[PDB]
Amino acid sequence: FSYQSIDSRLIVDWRFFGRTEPKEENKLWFSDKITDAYNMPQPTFDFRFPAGRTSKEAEDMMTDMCVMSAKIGGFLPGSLPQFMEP
Amino acid sequence: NTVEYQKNIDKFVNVIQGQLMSVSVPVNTLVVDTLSPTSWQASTFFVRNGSNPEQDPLRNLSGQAVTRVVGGMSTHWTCATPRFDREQRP
Amino acid sequence: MDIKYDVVIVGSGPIGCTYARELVGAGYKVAMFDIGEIDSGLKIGAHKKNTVEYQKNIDKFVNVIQGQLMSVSVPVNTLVVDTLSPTSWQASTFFVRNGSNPEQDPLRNLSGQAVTRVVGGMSTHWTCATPRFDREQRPLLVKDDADADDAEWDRLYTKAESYFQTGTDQFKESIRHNLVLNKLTEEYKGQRDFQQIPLAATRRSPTFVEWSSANTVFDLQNRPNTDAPEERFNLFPAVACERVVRNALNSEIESLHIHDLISGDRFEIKADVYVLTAGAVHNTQLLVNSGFGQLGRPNPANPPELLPSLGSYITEQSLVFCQTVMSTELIDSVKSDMTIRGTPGELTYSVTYTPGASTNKHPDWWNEKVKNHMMQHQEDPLPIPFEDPEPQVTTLFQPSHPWHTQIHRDAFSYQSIDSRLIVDWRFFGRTEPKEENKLWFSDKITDAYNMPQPTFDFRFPAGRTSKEAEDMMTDMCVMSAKIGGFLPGSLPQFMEPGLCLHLGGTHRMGFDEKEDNCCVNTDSRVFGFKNLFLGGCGNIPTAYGANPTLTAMSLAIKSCEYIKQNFTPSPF
Amino acid sequence: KYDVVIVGSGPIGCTYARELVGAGYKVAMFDIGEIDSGLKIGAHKKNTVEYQKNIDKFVNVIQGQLMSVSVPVNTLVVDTLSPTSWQASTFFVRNGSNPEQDPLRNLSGQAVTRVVGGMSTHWTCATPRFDREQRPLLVKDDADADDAEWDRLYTKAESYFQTGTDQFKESIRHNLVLNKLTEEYKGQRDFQQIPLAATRRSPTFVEWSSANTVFDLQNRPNTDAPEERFNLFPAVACERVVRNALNSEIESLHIHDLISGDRFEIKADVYVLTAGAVHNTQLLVNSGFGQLGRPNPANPPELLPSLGSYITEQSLVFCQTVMSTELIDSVKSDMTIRGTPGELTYSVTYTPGASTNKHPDWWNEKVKNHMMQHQEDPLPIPFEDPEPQVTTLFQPSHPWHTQIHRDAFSYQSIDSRLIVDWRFFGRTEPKEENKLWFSDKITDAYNMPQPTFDFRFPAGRTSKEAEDMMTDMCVMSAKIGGFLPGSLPQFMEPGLCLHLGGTHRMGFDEKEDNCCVNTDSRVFGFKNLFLGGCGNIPTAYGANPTLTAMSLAIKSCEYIKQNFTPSPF
Ligand SMILES: *Cc1cc2c(cc1C)Nc1c([nH]c(=O)[nH]c1=O)N2C[C@H](O)[C@H](O)[C@H](O)COP(=O)(O)OP(=O)(O)OC[C@H]1O[C@@H](n2cnc3c(N)ncnc32)[C@H](O)[C@@H]1O
Ligand SMILES: *Cc1cc2c(cc1C)Nc1c([nH]c(=O)[nH]c1=O)N2C[C@H](O)[C@H](O)[C@H](O)COP(=O)(O)OP(=O)(O)OC[C@H]1O[C@@H](n2cnc3c(N)ncnc32)[C@H](O)[C@@H]1O
Ligand SMILES: *Cc1cc2c(cc1C)Nc1c([nH]c(=O)[nH]c1=O)N2C[C@H](O)[C@H](O)[C@H](O)COP(=O)(O)OP(=O)(O)OC[C@H]1O[C@@H](n2cnc3c(N)ncnc32)[C@H](O)[C@@H]1O
Ligand SMILES: OC[C@H]1O[C@@H](O)[C@H](F)[C@@H](O)[C@H]1O
Ligand SMILES: OC[C@H]1O[C@@H](O)[C@H](F)[C@@H](O)[C@H]1O
Ligand SMILES: OC[C@H]1O[C@@H](O)[C@H](F)[C@@H](O)[C@H]1O
Repeated sequence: FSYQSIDSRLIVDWRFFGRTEPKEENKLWFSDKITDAYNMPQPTFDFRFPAGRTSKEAEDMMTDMCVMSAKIGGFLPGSLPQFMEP
Repeated sequence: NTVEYQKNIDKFVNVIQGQLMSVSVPVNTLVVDTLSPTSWQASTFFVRNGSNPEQDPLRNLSGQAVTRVVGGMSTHWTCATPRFDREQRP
Repeated sequence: MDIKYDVVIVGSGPIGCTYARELVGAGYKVAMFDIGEIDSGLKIGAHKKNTVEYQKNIDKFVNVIQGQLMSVSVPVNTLVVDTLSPTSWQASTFFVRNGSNPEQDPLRNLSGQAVTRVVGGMSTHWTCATPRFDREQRPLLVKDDADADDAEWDRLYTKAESYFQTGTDQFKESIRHNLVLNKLTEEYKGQRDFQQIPLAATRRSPTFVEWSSANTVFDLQNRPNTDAPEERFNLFPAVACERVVRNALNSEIESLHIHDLISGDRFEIKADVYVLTAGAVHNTQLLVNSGFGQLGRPNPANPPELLPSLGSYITEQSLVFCQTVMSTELIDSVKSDMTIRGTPGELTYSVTYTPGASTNKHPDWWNEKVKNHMMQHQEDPLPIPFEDPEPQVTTLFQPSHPWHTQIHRDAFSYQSIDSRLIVDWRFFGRTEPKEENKLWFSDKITDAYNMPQPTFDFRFPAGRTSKEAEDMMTDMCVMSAKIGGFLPGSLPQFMEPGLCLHLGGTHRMGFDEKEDNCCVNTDSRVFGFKNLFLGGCGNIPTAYGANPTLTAMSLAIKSCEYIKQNFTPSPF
Repeated sequence: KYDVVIVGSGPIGCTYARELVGAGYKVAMFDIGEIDSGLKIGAHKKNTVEYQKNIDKFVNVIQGQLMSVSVPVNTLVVDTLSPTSWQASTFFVRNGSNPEQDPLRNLSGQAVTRVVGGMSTHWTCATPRFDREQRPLLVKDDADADDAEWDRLYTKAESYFQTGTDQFKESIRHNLVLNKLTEEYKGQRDFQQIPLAATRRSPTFVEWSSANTVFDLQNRPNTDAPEERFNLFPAVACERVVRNALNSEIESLHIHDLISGDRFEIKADVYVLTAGAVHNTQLLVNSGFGQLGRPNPANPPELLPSLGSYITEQSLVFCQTVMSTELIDSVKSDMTIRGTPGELTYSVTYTPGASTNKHPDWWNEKVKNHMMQHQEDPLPIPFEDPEPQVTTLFQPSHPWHTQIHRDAFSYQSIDSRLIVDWRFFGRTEPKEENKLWFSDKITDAYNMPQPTFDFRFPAGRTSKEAEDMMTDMCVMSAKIGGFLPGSLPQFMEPGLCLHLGGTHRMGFDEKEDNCCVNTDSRVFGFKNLFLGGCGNIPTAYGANPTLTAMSLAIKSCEYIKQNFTPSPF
């Protein structure tokens, strides 16, 4: 699950995954009016990563991937360090 | 687990993408102002193309998707199966 | 800086310079103000393309243009950026950011519209195309006498062409230009006629063209000077003109309020005559900021009392665009008269032609250029010389094809294929004036110069404008195919509304303020006011497809005749 | 006939003119480009009201006057042409490309500016001093005397450029970034304002310095300088300096007037080349110094064998960040806020002069007023707050220069107040195999030998440090906020930093130091030929080199004043 000129033998993927504090306000709810392709109540999210520890860890995580990955090689242009879509 | 995918692993990304159906897509507000003057042109950002008008685009999990096939997501997953240490585990 | 002048001009674009040329020449004590600054070099207001370096590197001038096109009205951005780090500050709403205009409906905008604040205005970067309008595109200057109307326009356009040094033969020695011109002529035989774009430009050498500008019109030097010892002219750059002060009677302007942007001070300036030539957008802003028309979101419940048509009936052209890659048949035809022996790079390789042979398809000069290129550059696979000037071709607007056309190479692009093969196609539509198409100004939001923020409420009219626009696209597709296929990455497309920068009708001309729904008369005098004149493309009230500047200059010359006949120059 | 001819009207040529016109010499200067900054000749193009109100547009002006040095033949495959279009059979030389250039050993980002004032008409104006580790020796074996020499020259160079470190002190964004970084490094690194060649005129306008600041480029004699002699000749391509048979003296400058097309042979007592690191080397090689053509070690050059060798260009890493929620909240830490913005009950207050406030009154007054007058806006930073201009200078333990700032040369939906640029610049070891050379067959747009690079960042310390530098940017930036999507941490194209050095390098001894000019910037063997610019710098440096170049130029002018007499007026 990628997200062609450099030889593939040289390429390494780095994925670092954070932990998220459970918070009552982070919700999955379902429309009483809008329906999905199967005529079921449409799923809706109301989500943000919690401030405090989740957010501080997430950024520390990014830094750590940057620090660690450098021991193996530089970044591949077009695959630079990034948060992926939530 | 086909001979062909394992000789052409760069193409399996497409199998995954073909079976990840987005959970909640907000109403699209991209401005397309280079339509020809004869084409039908929207006056508002109305609910189009399966979008969910209930969804705040700024409070979403836009990447969340589901897989409807026998075997579910295990028909395409990366197969990583670590244990949780006490700190992560109920 | 004095307090009192005979004439004050707002803006140093080519239309402002038309007034300066005519009135400074007739002995008036003239002051001119520009909100922008002198940057073009020692020739004040000159074309920025007129350097040796830009003409050896023409691909880089696009950046000069882009650096001085400031968008008119940018809507509030609603792009979703959901990959910020969790620690970054993250918006809860699409709030007003980065200079955007919350009054602007993104779906009823002229997003491509932009302005240029520098001495010489847009003429410091323009493409210099200056066609005449035919009767179908042009406002009447004489009623009920078509021949007299045609005679008056011909007199005015002749003088405007002289001012701009308009010509139609600067590109006559280009191989590319003639290859494309001749092919189109042949393809439409007895249906349409093709010619060189009329261009405000003077060739200086086979590789350098002196493109015209405001500075060609009037050189913008302060006078008196050694070469004009009885003339009086002062240019004042970095001066924001903010208001013309009306009397209570709305019969006369009493002063011009200016903001010196270097010192920060504000001053009143007095003149006998006031000329506003700040562009289509900024003339209208200045007038609205001064009590003309209506400030704020339009309200038919409360029509304005002064100049009710100001900012209404605005027109902007539809523009279609593509690039092509010259056909193999055309490239082969360039070298049709050559005899070729051997293979390039070999000691006996030979490319020859017979000068004067009655069976040649090309003149001797053409064949000499080809033969020399092919012999001096045997590594190169094209018969076209490296220095060959670009094509500059048009078929002008006609009733059976009611759009202007440019078949050319524009510095304002929108690298692997050889440049000699590439031709630009731009076709420009005419837009019906409609009361509902408006330029208005916020009563709350202000621009970078703390002036009421311009807002558009615009769509291309249904009916004829829209049908023509699409027919126009089809025509560019049909025509361009005679020359070559489309260039990948420059496929046929409508460009962003307003990118063509041909906005008209924002302070439009007519015979009668009420019956013609207009703001100025045929002398460009604002109805009701004795000493206030507007110049520029905002004056044009018709649906036009051709480039408007020459038309606007022609109306300015007519305005100057009224001024010279009704106001007396002070004694020196 | 002139006392002194200078080639190039950049800031380094202007340093020679300032020193030498002032000392009474009859000076001519030539530039291949034209006057195009307005009536202040060679001034910064950013010093218009309109650019400083629309700063996002100035990147275009920069791009418009960066002409690539060496572009390799294009091999992109376009296979979706119509069947009727002329379609190439090979990847032939198209569109100004250089066939001599290996695309994989280039400095593709390298570019030159042909305008009067040169690159100083658009530059960023960062003028740091080099510390001893980055800096060439002017005195050997006496560090104190070396330090005193440099301190003197750099002080004079700062005066010419009007360098200051205070122009941004009233920016909230600047202070927010600086204070956080100094807190986080617990004394291990010092943060300060980038030294900038600029004078603030108002809270919303800075007069950026340029060549014009150094020397106004007006012909003399004039009313202001009735006893001085200076003539500027723009649109004049300088092509060769003519050597006597002894290779001890230059006898003439051959020029090409681009407007008339004519060629002339100009005589001077003293010849100064200040045409840039690329174009100084081009002119010298077109004159019989060094070696013309592809390097050929079997036929070593007779004159200046080190010319075009030991070239250095810096590694550059870049990203942008979006300010952290914690920092933005800290802006308003002294405020008492009640109610909801937009409603009648809403209020923002602070106590003036309270000793427990984190910020001074100016800051709190700005933030209070912004918050009460613009209740539709969700940020506590005023609209017109100036940009950050922060650096921690190169040190043995972090051997790179840093800029934490807002550059006009970027590389929309997020509020600009939140955005900060990061540029970290590495030092590059001089190696004899890193070369700028000139084709013996291919010519450029001025009919001069086409420049060609043969460059790779040296393995060993340069490469280790480049990667350590990238990590350091990633670690430091994270203290301020996360990366801005679309401006992720990356290496920029080689040479886009435009810090090229060592192409005509300085040393004490031509042979032992593998160099071309002495510490007076005089070409070895030649009595009356001097070079100025970043080409003279022989060391591995990471800071912006112009100030150091200017300092060497002042020293060169001193030599000239000690050794040549001006003609009587
Ligand atoms: C897509 C994917 C998934 C994962 C990885 C990579 C990518 C690209 N890699 C990965 C994963 N997990 C790991 O632990 N290690 C990794 O390396 N991925 C996630 C993993 O694949 C899932 O966590 C796991 O399948 C979940 O198993 P499940 O709880 O059994 O759920 P599924 O989604 O697999 O199957 C659900 C199932 O039910 C069906 N369905 C849905 N709605 C209905 C209704 N109303 N009626 C009847 N049936 C229903 C679906 O069709 C489906 O098959
Ligand atoms: C940018 C451009 C423009 C055109 C072409 C190409 C492109 C990329 N090509 C072209 C054009 N027109 C043609 O007929 N043929 C073509 O090939 N272009 C448009 C042309 O350039 C304009 O139509 C013409 O300049 C308009 O002349 P103008 O009426 O004199 O207006 P300008 O915008 O040139 O100058 C206005 C002037 O006033 C100043 N200003 C604005 N506001 C104020 C205030 N409040 N105070 C004082 N001064 C003000 C501006 O700074 C400016 O210089
Ligand atoms: C473009 C750029 C440059 C700099 C920064 C940012 C950007 C986008 N920022 C910057 C720089 N330097 C710093 O120390 N701090 C910063 O924050 N930039 C580099 C700086 O701008 C240059 O180092 C400096 O100008 C070099 O000065 P110079 O040695 O005087 O050289 P120039 O390139 O400025 O001027 C040379 C001059 O000579 C002309 N020329 C070239 N060839 C000829 C020939 N054959 N005959 C005649 N004249 C010639 C050029 O036209 C030019 O004007
Ligand atoms: O997009 C602005 C346009 O203005 C028109 O005047 C020119 F003719 C076009 O070629 C183009 O430059
Ligand atoms: O005046 C308000 C406060 O400002 C802060 O910035 C100072 F550090 C305090 O000492 C105090 O002066
Ligand atoms: O890429 C050119 C660079 O020049 C450097 O000197 C500046 F410091 C950078 O900000 C950048 O503009």
